[PDB]
Amino acid sequence: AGEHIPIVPVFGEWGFVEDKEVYEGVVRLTKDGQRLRNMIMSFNADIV
Amino acid sequence: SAVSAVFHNLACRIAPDYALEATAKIIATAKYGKELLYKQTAISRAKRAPYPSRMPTGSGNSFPNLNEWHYFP
Repeated sequence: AGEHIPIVPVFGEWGFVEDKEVYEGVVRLTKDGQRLRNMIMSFNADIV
Repeated sequence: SAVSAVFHNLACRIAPDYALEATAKIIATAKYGKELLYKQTAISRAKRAPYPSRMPTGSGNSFPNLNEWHYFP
């Protein structure tokens, strides 16, 4: 029935890089430091 | 390295016959030959074991399927 696609996607922070569509949430590369905190937390478990 | 080790070391071994000893030169050379014998072996056996499961690979690298180092990513 639609004369245009009825699915209109939203995104977070949007744009193209190399002519590659790149979208992301806020906490995309937060997850580098998240895993480092998890390492230190579990490493000190053995010490205690 | 074991050429200059063996015959000085064996000289100290045959020295006991009433619990006699070898002189200071003989024990020195055999000790230093024994030390240089293990010189090549010690470096080879010295290895720091691969990083633990706790250690991550971070989001500074691509995600292949799984993340957080466990002998895969």
